[PDB]
Amino acid sequence: GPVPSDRELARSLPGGFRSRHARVGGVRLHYVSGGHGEPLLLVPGWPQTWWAYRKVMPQLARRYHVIAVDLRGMGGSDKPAGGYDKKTMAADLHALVRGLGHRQVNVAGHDIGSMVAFAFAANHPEATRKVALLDTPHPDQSEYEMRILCRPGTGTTLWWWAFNQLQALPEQLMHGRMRHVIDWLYANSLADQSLVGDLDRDIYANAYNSPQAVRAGTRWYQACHQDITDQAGYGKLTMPVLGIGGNFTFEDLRNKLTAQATDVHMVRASKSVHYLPEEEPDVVAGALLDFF
Amino acid sequence: GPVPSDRELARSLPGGFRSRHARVGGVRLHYVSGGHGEPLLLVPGWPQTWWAYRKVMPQLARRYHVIAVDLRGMGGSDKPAGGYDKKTMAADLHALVRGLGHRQVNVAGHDIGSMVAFAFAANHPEATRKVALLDTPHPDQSEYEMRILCRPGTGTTLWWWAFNQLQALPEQLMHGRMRHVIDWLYANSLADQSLVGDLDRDIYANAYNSPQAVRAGTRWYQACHQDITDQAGYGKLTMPVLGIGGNFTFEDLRNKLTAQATDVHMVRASKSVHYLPEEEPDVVAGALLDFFG
Repeated sequence: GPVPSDRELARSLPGGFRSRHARVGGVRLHYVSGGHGEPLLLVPGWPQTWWAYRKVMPQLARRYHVIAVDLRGMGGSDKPAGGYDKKTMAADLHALVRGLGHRQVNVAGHDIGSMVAFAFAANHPEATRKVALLDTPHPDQSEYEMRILCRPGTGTTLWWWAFNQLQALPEQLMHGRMRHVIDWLYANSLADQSLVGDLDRDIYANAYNSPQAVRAGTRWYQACHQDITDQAGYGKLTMPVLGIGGNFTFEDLRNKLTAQATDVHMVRASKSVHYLPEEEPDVVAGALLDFF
Repeated sequence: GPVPSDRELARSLPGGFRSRHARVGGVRLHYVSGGHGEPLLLVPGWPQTWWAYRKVMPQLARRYHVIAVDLRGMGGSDKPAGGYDKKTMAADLHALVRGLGHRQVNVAGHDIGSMVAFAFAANHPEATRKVALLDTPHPDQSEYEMRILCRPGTGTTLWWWAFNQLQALPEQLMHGRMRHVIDWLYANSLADQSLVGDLDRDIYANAYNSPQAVRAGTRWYQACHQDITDQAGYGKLTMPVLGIGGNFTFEDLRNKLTAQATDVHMVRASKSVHYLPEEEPDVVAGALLDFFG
């Protein structure tokens, strides 16, 4: 294999992490676990894998039994025909956590995995002790306001939200070429490119390089409409909510969370654009320790 | 594998088209010309070439001297580092046409070539007899209202307006794979996929498949900010204007042209989505003969 196995990757981590599999509801999920304490669930997003949490999992494993998943269609997990709406994927994680003997877990999600961490606290509040959302708010009616074009100074367009809606074309252009996508996303994100080295980038690209791997990733975005339907319907969250926002998304994230939760805390990752676990593992790790 | 050359392609048409070149402002343009009559300039868009006009050139050639170009950055034309705003590309065509001894020309364009057509009239009204615009209006403030996401029942998103803004990534993903891009666009426009055959699709892919060819293509889209600015300085067009719109862009095309010009005629291509000269050749060709008269 072009990159090491998740098995080898897990063991490279300080300390005592182990790569594993579990079948739930017909879908085999991959995850990496270790550390001792109350359970803490880490959910990554696109186009990443559990390996996105490599920088913080050690410090977090000191206080919690860390469980870093690959969502369905992500990396080492099964890549089924459907079920990529955020609700269904939170259900998978529900079954997974209970199947491992926990009635309640701390949750933390990033990007797509943040939408999933929100749909987890929304649909299974009993099984959610505290919830942390890194950067990315759950889809709502405001996704329809995203513009194709930004006036030159204004910001950055999330072009992949449009591109990932397409059938066939994404896998046709991106299969075997995800390293370039990953390189583009980091060139418009990181203050320092060496924050995510060549090998780590290749680990992500290998997870996504096959045509079925690219297609599954897109399913996450194609379920945007559904996710938006489902969001209107959710009651407010009662359990403690943590929102960590970068410079790009902090106040949008604060606006939405305070409108969707009664007990909210906000932290600003002042040196990060999007990839908080990789960009500021220091701040993220500490924030989640304090919060939990 | 390889496709026919532009000289071969031009000679395959009825009747009398020759494949040519002219150096203007140091930039070398490829074009195909033929026929007899008043000069008719024909400008294509992304990701096509002059060959997009194959179905309508023979009819038009019976009445006009047809000059069907490849824009700066397109097909057989040079691909310099800059100059991809519509005003500069219009100047190119203005230098070309005048250098061929034509003080005034009829002009029709499509897609990106429609923006160029419009820019040509806006910057050189003395050199523009009349102008026709197929489907695509010139960039203005409304481009900043286009949405990344449409609701399920709603019209189609122009995802490539966003994608082609990018540096480096588009070459990296599309080089060698342009046939797929072209198939997606036709899958989402043609009523019947045989309206544009395999060989014609490969003719476009080949022109666009190199990293530099893709990069050039995106330059047309990246110049949108500049084009929008330039448009805010343009006075209304007073020469005769013809807008030919697809079935789902007609209303938008009309409202924008009647706001930007004073003498407008509209034709609806009501079996077409976007590639008008390929989807309704006889409607296009007819609308142009009647309007250039």
